[PDB]
Amino acid sequence: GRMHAPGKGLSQSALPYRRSVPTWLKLTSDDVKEQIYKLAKKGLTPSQIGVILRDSHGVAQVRFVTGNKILRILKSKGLAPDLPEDLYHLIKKAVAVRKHLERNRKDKDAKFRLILIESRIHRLARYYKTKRVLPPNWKYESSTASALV
Amino acid sequence: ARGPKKHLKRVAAPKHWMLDKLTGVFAPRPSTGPHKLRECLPLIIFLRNRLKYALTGDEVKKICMQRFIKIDGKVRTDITYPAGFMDVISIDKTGENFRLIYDTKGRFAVHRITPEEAKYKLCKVRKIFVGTKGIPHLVTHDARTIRYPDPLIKVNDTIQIDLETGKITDFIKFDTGNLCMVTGGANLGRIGVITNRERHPGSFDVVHVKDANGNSFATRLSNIFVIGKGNKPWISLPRGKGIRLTIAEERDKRLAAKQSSG
Amino acid sequence: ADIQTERAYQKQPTIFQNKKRVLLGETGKEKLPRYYKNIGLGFKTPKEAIEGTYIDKKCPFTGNVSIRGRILSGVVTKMKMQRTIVIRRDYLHYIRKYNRFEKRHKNMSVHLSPCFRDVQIGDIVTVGECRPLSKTVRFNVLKVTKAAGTK
Amino acid sequence: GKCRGLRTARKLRSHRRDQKWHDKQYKKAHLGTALKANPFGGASHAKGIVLEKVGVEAKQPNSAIRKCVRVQLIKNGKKITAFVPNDGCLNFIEENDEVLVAGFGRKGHAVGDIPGVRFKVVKVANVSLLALYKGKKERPR
Amino acid sequence: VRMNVLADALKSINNAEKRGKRQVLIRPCSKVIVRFLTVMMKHGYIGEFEIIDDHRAGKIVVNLTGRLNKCGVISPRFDVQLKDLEKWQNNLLPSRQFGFIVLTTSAGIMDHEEARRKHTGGKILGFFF
RNA sequence: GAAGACGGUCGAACUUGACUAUCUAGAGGAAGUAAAAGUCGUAACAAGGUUUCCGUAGGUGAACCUGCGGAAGGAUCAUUA
RNA sequence: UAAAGUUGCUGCAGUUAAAAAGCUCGUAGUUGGAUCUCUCUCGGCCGAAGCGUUUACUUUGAAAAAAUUAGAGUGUUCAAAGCAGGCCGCCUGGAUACCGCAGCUAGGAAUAAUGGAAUAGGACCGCGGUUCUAUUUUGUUG
RNA sequence: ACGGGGAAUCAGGGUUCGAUUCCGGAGAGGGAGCCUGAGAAACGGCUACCACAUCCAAGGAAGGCAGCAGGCGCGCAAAUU
Repeated sequence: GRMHAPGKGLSQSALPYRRSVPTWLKLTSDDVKEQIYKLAKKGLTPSQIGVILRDSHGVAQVRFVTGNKILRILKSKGLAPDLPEDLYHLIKKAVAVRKHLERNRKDKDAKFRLILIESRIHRLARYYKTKRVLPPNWKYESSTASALV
Repeated sequence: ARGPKKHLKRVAAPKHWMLDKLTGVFAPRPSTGPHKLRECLPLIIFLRNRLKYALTGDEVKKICMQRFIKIDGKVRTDITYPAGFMDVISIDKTGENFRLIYDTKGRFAVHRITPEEAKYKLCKVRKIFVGTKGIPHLVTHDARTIRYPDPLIKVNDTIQIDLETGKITDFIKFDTGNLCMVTGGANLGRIGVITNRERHPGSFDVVHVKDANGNSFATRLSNIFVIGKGNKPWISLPRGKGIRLTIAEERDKRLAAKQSSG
Repeated sequence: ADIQTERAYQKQPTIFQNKKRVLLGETGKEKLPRYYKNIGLGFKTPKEAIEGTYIDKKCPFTGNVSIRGRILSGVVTKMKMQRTIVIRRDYLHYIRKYNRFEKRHKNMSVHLSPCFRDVQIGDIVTVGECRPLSKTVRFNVLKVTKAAGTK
Repeated sequence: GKCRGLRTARKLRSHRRDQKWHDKQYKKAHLGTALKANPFGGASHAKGIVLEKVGVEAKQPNSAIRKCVRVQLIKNGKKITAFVPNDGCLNFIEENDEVLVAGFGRKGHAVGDIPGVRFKVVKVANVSLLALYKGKKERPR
Repeated sequence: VRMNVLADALKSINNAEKRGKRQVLIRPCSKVIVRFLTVMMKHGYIGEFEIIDDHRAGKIVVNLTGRLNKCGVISPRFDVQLKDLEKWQNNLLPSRQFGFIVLTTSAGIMDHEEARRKHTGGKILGFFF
């Protein structure tokens, strides 16, 4: 179930058994990489890049075509964000709820949700510091959270 | 506490003396000497408990004070004198000589030797050092200091010394293929040929030994006492030739001996 | 990089540094002979010990100590003492009734010679037993292994 | 449920050690408060001086008068009421004499219909109550 | 969360045998699960099984011969010495005539009789009878 | 080279200051515990005759009563386009 | 102490019998998914030499006092015991096992673990370019 | 609470005990300080203080049974100068 909710959902993608490039894909690996670079230059996260490639151009999985994941490709050329995208979005949500709570001090549900969001941020940041994705002294603070977003 | 102890409780005595618990509270505390307290045999134990020449310690005292007992060619009047491995006990009045050799069960056997073999003994050397104007020295398991030894004699080798003159006659190097005896531990009393030595720097070395019947055992290097060059011994072995029998074969031999002899 | 930072002169007691020299054959500080030894058990002398200049009478390589006894290991946890560090040794102790183990640890204050520079908190260090060097110190760092999570 | 891990020995041991204090017998035998409150002080028997004879009424379901003696122990000076077991045995006891008193058989608990009495007289004047009862011995003069 | 996939596999097999079914679907599969099933099948308790290969973690469909009374896991996997094996068999097995304790030893995963034949102790995985 | 305060050391002791936990003395006050239809006087158990109980507040000549919120362990598993 | 599966590791119980915290985060603790099958010297099967990624196991091999306990033998008149006992001077015994954990040693690598290349800051090759040279030479030392 | 060897049921696991004859430690009424000696902070050695206590002609002198026996005391609880 969810880490911070009582829900137990089964919604997630079901990757097909075949790991091959589809027959309809006339796009070679290098064109896919170039489109990935262009989409990243437009200011899009790897999730958005994958969504656009799956939706408009038609790419079942970038890994099955280019052999590398989108974030790995971005890091290889060097276009990746300094901090990971999921951590960045969690920090963004924390900043949003903290800004809301300033003018809504009576919103005691917002305070609880902010506590849950910051717990998620701390867990993810600890994991990233374990794998050296973040500097060992990387700390999240309320007064500095909007400085990272 | 407060200086050395002078008594030995009978139950704290070495188990290879085969002392019984109902005789007394005390065991003969062996005097200081060339052999350690736990791996020696006091003269009273040999003269009374083994040879049965005396019934009490007073009779052992009478025998010893009659200057009848010679250990390594020297008359010893101390009844608790520690006699140990390879020590020669010569009783001239009765004309028999014994050599203290471990039996295969880890105990000093009553091993009678000819008077020709009572004129020498084998001594494992413990250290070699140079002192007093570049004069090499040699310390044995018998606490004997022999000056001017052969330069080829190194530690863990065993020399042969004549008892009358106290000088080195021959020596055996410590090497694979040489016959050896185990003087301590579980395999104490066993005789076999050295097959392999494992060196553990900073710790104890391990020597692997194989019997005549192919049984292989191991012990620490300090417990190895090489007897002869190759597989032949330089001294006479006890009734058992260093072979340790399993309890099954021991029982089988005992039953066969009971059957044959009536 | 002064070595004489104490009230008494610091020097290796074995090395004599007052030998007569030759004027026409000397231009600048020629050499100061360095005393070092190789400790046993296959431990290689670090380069910084052989070509260094530090004076450490408790150094296993350039000092008066002899390594003998237990060879242990641990992870560095504190480096707030002069030439001495605190290492932690973790182990599992068996409880027979429950057939299970419990985590336990012991901190050992060990001497770290200046031949081991840039040792970090979390590194695995191999220590050797020596004579009492202080009230609590009985081991000397013999080899420093960089942690897997290092640069 | 209980924890089942290879490294849970400390948790299991500490939980058992803490839960043992919720055992009545364990707490009684290890807290030491029941020991200081015990007039005998951990002893099986004690000697006391008979202060007076008292008759305690039996508990409600049955009616009788239980012949007891109030005794003061010599070791600690504590006051004790002890049952004199057999019949006529109260006549073998005189005021202000030494008696050997034991427990009543339930380890500090009252026994039977006698209320609040957990001690019984074994010997009086250094002769057993049974020898006096059976006539094997007479009271010393 | 799901830990000890072997426990789930054995519980599913036991539950399907209680219900009287002829086949049970086990997921996720694992090497230890396959070895335990092979030890079971060599003794005639479980019969043939097929490993379905999905590209993440296999599933196994196990035919069920009605011969199995109980299969269980032992958690944690206690280290068992050859001298403590008899106590484990007395604790776990219905009798000395039938029933097996499955150990994992450096010689592989096998039952207690084979582990005594090969003179190996190991870690207890489970049992079946 | 044979007695005795003194740059001193180890240091039992000894009075004086706080007034230290295992120990004891009095009329006390509050409470608990053992069977006792103890001088008009019933809270609960049935809808116990005001349904019971929980938390929290008052008040009482006693069980107790009352207000607020809650529970059914209720005396309703149900009440109709 | 057993009975007490009424202290439950084996092995208890927690709706109503005693009992799950009002609720949710959370650090330590505990637990954790699949997945890897002229490197080396005397004579064309040998000691040395091992960073195999340290380990945890498992199985050995040493070292672990005696007495006690288990246990072998031995008619104390039997037994508890003891370490002792015959044959018209000789034969023997005075064993063995176990001795937790932690240290020491040795196969195969199932199974908590630990993952050695990811800004490549990753074996092997030709360059010795100022240096130590079988602790520089190899007719009477240059 | 001296520690250990070890002791009290056998299902398996455990729970209790170990002052006690073997090993190690400590102490000799309580502390402290020493001489001799290889070895003692020794007490069947010494020197003090503290607590007890013996003879005295009242000046002084002499003490240390948790050694074997024996007494008293304490006790539910343990032997022959």
